Amino acid sequence: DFEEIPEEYLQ
Amino acid sequence: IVEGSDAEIGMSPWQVMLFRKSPQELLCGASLISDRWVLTAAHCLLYPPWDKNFTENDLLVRIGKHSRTRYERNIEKISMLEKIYIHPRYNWRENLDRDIALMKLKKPVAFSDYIHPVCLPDRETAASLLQAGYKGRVTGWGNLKETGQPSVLQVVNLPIVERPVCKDSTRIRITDNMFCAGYKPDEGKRGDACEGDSGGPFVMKSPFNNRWYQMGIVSWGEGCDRDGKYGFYTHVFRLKKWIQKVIDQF
Amino acid sequence: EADCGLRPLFEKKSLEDKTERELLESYI
Ligand SMILES: COc1ccc(C(=O)Nc2ccccn2)cc1
Ligand SMILES: *[C@@H]1O[C@H](CO)[C@@H](O)[C@H](O)[C@H]1NC(C)=O
Ligand code: NA
Ligand code: NA
Repeated sequence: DFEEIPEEYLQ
Repeated sequence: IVEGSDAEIGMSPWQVMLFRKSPQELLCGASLISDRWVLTAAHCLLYPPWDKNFTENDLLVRIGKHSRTRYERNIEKISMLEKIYIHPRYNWRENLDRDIALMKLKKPVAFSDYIHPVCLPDRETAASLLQAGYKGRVTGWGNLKETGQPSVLQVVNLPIVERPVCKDSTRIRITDNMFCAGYKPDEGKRGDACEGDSGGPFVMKSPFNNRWYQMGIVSWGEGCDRDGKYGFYTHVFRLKKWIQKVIDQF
Repeated sequence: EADCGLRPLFEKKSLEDKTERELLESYI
């Protein structure tokens, strides 16, 4: 459903 | 938001999306009150009946958004949480009394055309504007109907309702820390918050100084946009001493 | 903040959004 956000925000 | 319309670009630059990291999904709305503080409903973070008790690392906030689902490159900013603060007397057991929480961001967010804080009311602005019939504005990316989901941020303007009418619409015990808003069945016009809008702002534009103030937080409703029902909102001014205490201390 | 509640694309430019007048008209 949601576009993946940049990986930097998940680290 | 039910029976609202698409927001204009930059119409609600204090709007924040509370976003679950995994699975990636919308949890709630929220609002930007300074470069480091975000306001939301306590029940967005803590609701034991539903096994909800998020920690900081579970969540992100997305600021400057318009599209619900898109990653808005060069426009939105995504912030990590330093600390969650729930009102110590938030009543999740009964009626969501004092449904308010603050989130401190790890780093300040840069303001832009799309990102800007809302004011919190002073006693006088609250006394003047929190009157039955006076309209505020609710924004969010929640569902379009009770029983679907918007492409972009939705907006609806709704009148504050007389307290006896609020109380008489529900079996839930209504407190001074709540107000309700919405049209009456006979008023023709419609609109409400719905699932995913909670935690977002109910704002009013002061006619005295032409600034937007956050008078409410989308708190709860029995259904969405039902005739004879009203949406309930946390009374921000009534809880402002707690907000100030948290910000002053932390 | 000193600048709170004033939107860059609206109040700061003296542009009105499409429905803010509905709010003003209710403040009677
Ligand atoms: C005015 O604030 C709200 C907040 C939440 C809701 C809401 O999700 N209602 C709902 C959704 C599904 C089934 C029953 N009821 C409505 C108004
Ligand atoms: C929620 O989580 C925190 C930390 O894990 C915990 O200390 C707290 O007691 C929990 N609150 C409730 C009502 O379960
Ligand atoms: Na009642
Ligand atoms: Na209703």
